[PDB]
Amino acid sequence: STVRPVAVLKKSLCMVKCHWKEKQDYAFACEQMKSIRQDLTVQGIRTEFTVEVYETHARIALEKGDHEEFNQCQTQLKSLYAENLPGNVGEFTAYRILYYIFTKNSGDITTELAYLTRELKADPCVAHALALRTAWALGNYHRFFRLYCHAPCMSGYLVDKFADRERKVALKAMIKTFRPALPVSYLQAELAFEGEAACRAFLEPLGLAYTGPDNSSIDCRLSLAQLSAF
Amino acid sequence: LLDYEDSYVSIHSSGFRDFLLKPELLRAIVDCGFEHPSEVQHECIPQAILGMDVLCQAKSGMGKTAVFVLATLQQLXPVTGQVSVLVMCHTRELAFQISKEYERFSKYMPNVKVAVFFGGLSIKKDEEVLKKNCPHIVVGTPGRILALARNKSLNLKHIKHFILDECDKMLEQLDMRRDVQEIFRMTPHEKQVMMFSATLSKEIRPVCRKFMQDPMEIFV
Amino acid sequence: ITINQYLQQVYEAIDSRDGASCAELVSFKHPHVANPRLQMASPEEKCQQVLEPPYDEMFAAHLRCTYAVGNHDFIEAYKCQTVIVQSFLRAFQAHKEENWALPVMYAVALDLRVFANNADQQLVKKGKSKVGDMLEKAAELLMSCFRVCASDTRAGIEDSKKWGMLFLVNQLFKIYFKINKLHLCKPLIRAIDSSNLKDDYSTAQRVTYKYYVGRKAMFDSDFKQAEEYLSFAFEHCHRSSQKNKRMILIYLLPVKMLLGHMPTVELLKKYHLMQFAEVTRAVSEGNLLLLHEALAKHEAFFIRCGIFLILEKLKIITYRNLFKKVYLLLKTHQLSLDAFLVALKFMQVEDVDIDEVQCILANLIYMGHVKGYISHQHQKLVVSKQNPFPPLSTV
Amino acid sequence: DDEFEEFPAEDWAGLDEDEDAHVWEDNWDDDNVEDDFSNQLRAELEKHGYK
Repeated sequence: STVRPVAVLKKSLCMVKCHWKEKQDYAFACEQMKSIRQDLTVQGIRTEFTVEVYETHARIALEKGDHEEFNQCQTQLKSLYAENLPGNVGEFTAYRILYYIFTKNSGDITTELAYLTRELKADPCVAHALALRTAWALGNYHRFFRLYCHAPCMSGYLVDKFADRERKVALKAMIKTFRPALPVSYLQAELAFEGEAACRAFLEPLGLAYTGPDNSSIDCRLSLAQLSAF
Repeated sequence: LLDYEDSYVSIHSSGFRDFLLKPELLRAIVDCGFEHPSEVQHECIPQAILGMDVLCQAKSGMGKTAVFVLATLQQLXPVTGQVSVLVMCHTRELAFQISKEYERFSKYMPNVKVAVFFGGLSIKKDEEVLKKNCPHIVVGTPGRILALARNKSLNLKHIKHFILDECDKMLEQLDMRRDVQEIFRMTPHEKQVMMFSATLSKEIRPVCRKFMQDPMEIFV
Repeated sequence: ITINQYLQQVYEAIDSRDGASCAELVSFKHPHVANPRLQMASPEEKCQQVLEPPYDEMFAAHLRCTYAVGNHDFIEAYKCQTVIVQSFLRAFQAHKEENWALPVMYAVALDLRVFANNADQQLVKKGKSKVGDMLEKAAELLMSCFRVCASDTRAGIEDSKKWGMLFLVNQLFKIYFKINKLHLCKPLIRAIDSSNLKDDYSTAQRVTYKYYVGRKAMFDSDFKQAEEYLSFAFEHCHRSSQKNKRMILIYLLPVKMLLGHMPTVELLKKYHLMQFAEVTRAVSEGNLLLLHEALAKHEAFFIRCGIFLILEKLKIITYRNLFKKVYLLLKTHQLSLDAFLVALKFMQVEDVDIDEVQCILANLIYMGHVKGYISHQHQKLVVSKQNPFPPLSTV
Repeated sequence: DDEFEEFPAEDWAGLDEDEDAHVWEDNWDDDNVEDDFSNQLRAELEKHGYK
């Protein structure tokens, strides 16, 4: 059972892709993908089909957030690309930079930059990832969320992992700066909230003691003490 | 305008190849199918390869045993008729499992020899095994190891990697702790000590780290 | 000198435990290596009536390695040197409470690293394997040497092998930085910190360790620690070794710039680092356009060094400097959030609006660079009227 | 070939180590705003209506 022919493994991968499209069963998809790449690795198969399998599993593991599985897939894809395989080098280099942003690995980002070519950096996905990394490191939440709004490919799926913490940092910066009140419409615009309901759902657990009975705006002077809690 | 007034998978991109392990060890790692190291592996392998003491508390199934298996296989200088790695655990099942892990991670290093001893079997057989082909790794229960060290059938003067599996279970008891203390006393003072267990209570942590010289402690 | 005389000298050195003499008779930085008679193909028959094991095998491998280095072909020279390290470690571990083979270990490890580099060059030329493959094996051998040295703790201070620990740590650091596996330096840093001799090692080894650890700390965004370690390393360097001082400065300049200290043009010319002149001038003047042009011009050099990310936070400092320039030019405390927009547009920053100006100023105030707040109702930023831009050193 | 090279001597005790006399500048941050870049910025602000 450990030795599985490549043709049967291709058929299984196609069936799992179709099943994920039809039903989106994440536990079944992850179990199937893990078995597939286990059978690939026990046989030491490093080829275009291997890079395709790892790409498919990494893309599946972003619709349902699984940082561990995505990290496994991407750290295998790095070596698969280094072995002169076609894959999607620009796309998954963008995803690698984005995951390093998520885990806050400045050294890994520097290492990735040290091996970027002109034709790679010309890719739109990696260009968006580099712009997002610059906005995040520079603390530019406006550019960060402007790029997060229209994120090419599945970049937004990665950004969603640290979108909430970036929003919290941006809100701390805004409360420390916007006085005597901060309109919630400004939060809606800056933090890239697709709905007043979603914006208020994000705002509610913090408990920032909004001004006015209707809670039209955040009272930042009163909420300054609340900043340290979150 | 008023004026302003004053887990199971590591999250690091570092595979087993990034641990600078032996090629014969990396081949076995790939063969067994370990794609990406666990968090405890990523935290303990670099420290354990350098021959330094380790204290680890991690849940079962997180690749805890493979950590010290790779650690002891990396720094193994195998010479005939000499034991340099000793593994002690309170259960025969764990000893058999760790012996199987050692066998699995050494299919590309024919020099390394591993032997297993436990209760329920005649000590004469263990003495015959030690004399006929003295291994470089010995895995066993504290009682059998203590008996073999007492009856002068096993040479403990060459131990350089003395490690415990489920250190909590052994160090909670009294007879087991006495046997462990005696065996550690017989071993040389220049060696590496590592202790792995599932649940390390704060009462056993001092008596657990009493056997190590500035160990790296990690608890999950 | 004849081979018999050389081996008799080696035997006398080993018998008298002359560490310096034995190191000179095994290192490749000695004129005896150039002696054609000493270089032999199969000294296996010899050295056995002279040297007790494993010294016989070690020095026979050294003779073979000298013959190799004479006849190029560094791959099997490195193989012979690996044999030398493996044979010497077994003898070094036998020395109980006597660190007389430390110079021998130093020379052997240095030659092992050099031959690993040369064999990697030859292997790259052959095309069989990628660059840095022999660095991993050299790192494994140096790890074995390090653990052999470190396991000796019960010996006295005057006879402890722990004195030979920082050298091996530095060699491992060099290998790791060559192969970019900087995550492997944490156990070595912890071991050196826990050691009681970290302030008593040789000055060269201490300086190299401080430089590498500060570089790693900068690589991990620990700027205060990196500044301290790299400042120590820069302060303590030999006058003759100017290349080492230049390498110190390469990674010390970004951290000192981030902390608020600017390198001088005199220093840059003295240590031949003129890639930082335009960057320093732009950061000092608050010139975003000049900073972008300089970072684009020296992009290859900065990427190769590994300081591009650390130098792009000089953009954060440049933002503060440019806004301070705007505030000083306007001489008003209730500044308009459109003057900063005009300045940013003049700095040729693509797609800049009042929203991005507000975001930049909010981040600056959050980081403490600016003491003020944003009204957002009258579209104006108010400053503190006293210390609106605190010194970068305090922040 | 850009790598930290070995020192010639194992110790120097600081007698022959190089000491750099104030190679760091910390007084560059000042209220003085007069250079060419400052003049360019002032001209741009004046063009856009800010004095």
